[PDB]
Amino acid sequence: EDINFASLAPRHGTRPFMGTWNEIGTSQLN
Amino acid sequence: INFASLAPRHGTRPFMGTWNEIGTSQLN
Amino acid sequence: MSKEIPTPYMWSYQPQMGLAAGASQDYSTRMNWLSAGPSMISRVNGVRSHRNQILLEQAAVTSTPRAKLNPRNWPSTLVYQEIPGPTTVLLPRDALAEVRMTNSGVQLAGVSSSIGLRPDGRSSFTPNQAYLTLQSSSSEPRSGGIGTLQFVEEFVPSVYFNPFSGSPGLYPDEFIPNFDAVREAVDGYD
Amino acid sequence: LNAVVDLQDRNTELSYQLLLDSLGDRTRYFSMWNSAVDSYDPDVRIIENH
Amino acid sequence: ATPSMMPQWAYMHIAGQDASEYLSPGLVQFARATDTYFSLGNKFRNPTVA
Amino acid sequence: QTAVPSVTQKKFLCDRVMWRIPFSSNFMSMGALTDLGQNMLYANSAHALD
Repeated sequence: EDINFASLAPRHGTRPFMGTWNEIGTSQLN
Repeated sequence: INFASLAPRHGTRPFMGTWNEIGTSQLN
Repeated sequence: MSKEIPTPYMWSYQPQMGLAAGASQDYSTRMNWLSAGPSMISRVNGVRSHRNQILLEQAAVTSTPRAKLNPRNWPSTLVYQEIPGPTTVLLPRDALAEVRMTNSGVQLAGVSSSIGLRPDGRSSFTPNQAYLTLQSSSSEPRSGGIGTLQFVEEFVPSVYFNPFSGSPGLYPDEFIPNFDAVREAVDGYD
Repeated sequence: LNAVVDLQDRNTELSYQLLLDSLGDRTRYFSMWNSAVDSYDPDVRIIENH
Repeated sequence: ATPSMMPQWAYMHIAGQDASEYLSPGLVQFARATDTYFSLGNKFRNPTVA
Repeated sequence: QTAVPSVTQKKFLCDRVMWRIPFSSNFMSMGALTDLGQNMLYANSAHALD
């Protein structure tokens, strides 16, 4: 078999409720 | 030549020579 | 008017932004023939002009053909991209088996981007294992600027013949350390 | 054509000082070249006060 | 090595071909014979390249 | 018997010697012309120094 595994993503209804792009690591005292 | 390419070149040819595989010395 | 045997323009690196910063003829490797006769002077000129030839050939052989020396940004195609092999993972547990055993009363101890390849640590109560194949490369190719190893290939010293001969809009302005090619004007608060 | 080219930076006196040591030991006094190596006392610099 | 700098290296013997090898065959044969009394070894440079 | 407490300070002297930092990858002396001062990276471009 070569099935592909996605991610579980706690569900708000039928939709898995993935989320937005928040991979932000900028603090920058300035 | 791959092993011989690791030696310093004194001019053009490498510096290999004078096989000095030793380690016999003891008290005697 | 120029010597037909000019000193090459060495090109210098700004490792931080990863792109080159200027040039200036090599004033470090010059010989001092000012106390030699007409023949040694010629042999020195010959050594000098052999260098120039080697530099041109090297450039053809290695440097990427460009319409603009020292581009402000390199396309993803032309930048060396590190492409590691796919990363395989051997999943330790069995998802269903441990659920069945735990519900029994047994108390255990001790987009599509994936591949669930079965190999038919381990556990006695089930013979099912599962490989997982993952892509380990970047999501998108990096364009940016060039690194150290690629720099020494792209920017060989450039022999400059008859250097500044008319058409001030044709001079190589990349040789200026503080030239901003995008706006095409030397900048700097200094 | 002067064959001797002297720069402001190269140090021939220091270079010839190290060269003599590499050729042979300078512990021996040569009167002709007046080559007596300047040597401090081995134990007056570090007072080994027993 | 750097193929561009080799012409300057070789011509000035910074990194060349072992002076026993670039002198004319007459000289090296000559200097070998008369090395006992009139030595020419330290006149010529034989480079060492790491 | 009377041995008032003390603190120890160490030191060293090094005369007639110049500190040396060879420009080589492994700090050895595999040749007069170093291997690092022969690479294309240093012999085909200009680098500052601080």
